Amino acid sequence: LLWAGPMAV
Amino acid sequence: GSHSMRYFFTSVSRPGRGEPRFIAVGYVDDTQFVRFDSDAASQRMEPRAPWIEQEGPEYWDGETRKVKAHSQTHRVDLGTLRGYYNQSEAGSHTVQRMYGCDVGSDWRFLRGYHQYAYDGKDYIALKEDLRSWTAADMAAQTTKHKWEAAHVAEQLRAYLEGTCVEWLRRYLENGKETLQRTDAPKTHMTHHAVSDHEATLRCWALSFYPAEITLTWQRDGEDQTQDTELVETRPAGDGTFQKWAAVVVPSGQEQRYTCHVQHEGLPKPLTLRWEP
Amino acid sequence: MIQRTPKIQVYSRHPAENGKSNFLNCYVSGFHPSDIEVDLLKNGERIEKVEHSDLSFSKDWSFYLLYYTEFTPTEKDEYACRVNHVTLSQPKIVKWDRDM
Ligand code: NA
Repeated sequence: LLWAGPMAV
Repeated sequence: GSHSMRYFFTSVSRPGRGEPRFIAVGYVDDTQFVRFDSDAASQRMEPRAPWIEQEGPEYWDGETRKVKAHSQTHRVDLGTLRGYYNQSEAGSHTVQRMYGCDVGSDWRFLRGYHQYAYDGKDYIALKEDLRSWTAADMAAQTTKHKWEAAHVAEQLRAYLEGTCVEWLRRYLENGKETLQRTDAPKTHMTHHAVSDHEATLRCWALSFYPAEITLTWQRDGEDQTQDTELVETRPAGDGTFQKWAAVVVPSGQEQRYTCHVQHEGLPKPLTLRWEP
Repeated sequence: MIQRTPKIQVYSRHPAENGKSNFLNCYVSGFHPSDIEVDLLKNGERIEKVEHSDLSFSKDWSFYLLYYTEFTPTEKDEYACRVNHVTLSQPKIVKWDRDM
């Protein structure tokens, strides 16, 4: 299962 | 023994040619189980192993939802990074992300990680403690600060220490028939004369899983890199791996040379010898 | 901008026997950036029916790919992999040696 919280640089 | 789950993401910009390429793949140990390619037909996250196929529409709809979010994030990042470094529009640039978790032999949490790279080189990494960042350069300090301000490490850490290991266990139990196996390497040795004075010995490891193997040549018991040709471990394409190691020896001295093999699947390290 | 030249291996899945169906693999590893062109050749003409794994990478961020096609080895026939990357000043052709 993937992570739901990637945030932009 | 130890297990892991890892996701890798590549985003490549296409100057003058519209939207960037985006690719994502999931692995448990050395086995691929999911993928999303931006150029593929489905525009969905797709199964690649047989033991992930049995997850319902709720899983596929959610992984598709989330990988499209990852995609949008990297779409944004390529342009931001282009500005951070003031690079012209003419060149393709690459972003890569890797994250995942290791569990030990009791399947409990061993370590978690998250690295991010630009143009083939570290940009930002979560440190071992899962609580702070390491920034390669001045532009990446900007990122470090945005990600600090918004407390991203706390929410990533929770993922790696919780969600990541719960689902890895699930996958290990579901795919037990293929994921919790060690296949011992099949070894053999080949012999090829060069001249009347020298000969090549090659030591083969075939059909092994996982990919972690050690193949070293010894001479009269002593380490022996000098004269040793050593290929990188390679995939067979059936889910097992292959490798070889070679040495050039004086003719009639072949019995001085041993090939030692170390693998998860082997009770004792091996030792082979060209016997005539 | 880091650039890395592909390492290339041509080999079969199973030990090669004449007239008996097999897979011919071309494994391309350790390269950067990711644009790479890879062909499998039979007597120097390209094989259409080739497949490739999904792009991935190692700890050092360099990429890797397996290309592979179903085939029957014969006495006569010569198999090779042709690779093109921006690091190579011209296409590198690597021949299939049965013992390699
Ligand atoms: Na943070």
